[PDB]
Amino acid sequence: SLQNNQPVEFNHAINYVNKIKNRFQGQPDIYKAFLEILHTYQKEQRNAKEAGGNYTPALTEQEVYAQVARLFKNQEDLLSEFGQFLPDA
Amino acid sequence: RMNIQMLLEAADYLER
Repeated sequence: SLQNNQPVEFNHAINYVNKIKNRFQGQPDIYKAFLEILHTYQKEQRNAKEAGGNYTPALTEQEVYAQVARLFKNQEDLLSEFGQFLPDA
Repeated sequence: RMNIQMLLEAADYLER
């Protein structure tokens, strides 16, 4: 259901994801990898929010930044655009 | 929520 109402964020999302898929079109492994990372983070965040309160996630924002950083070498540009999405943590 | 869930739906959209 979301909460936002600005169609600009959506456009930016597709542009970024498309940029990665195109930049790494040669190696589908990298693309699938990044996706799996985000998916895992989602399941973890939801689990915590569904656990009520008493729960310790194994994958957080900082953890994701570290993993994505190691997998994305010499490509700080993408890692930056990705970090921008993350709020003030 | 706009940080990860957004990019998730986007990828799932273009993909299928």
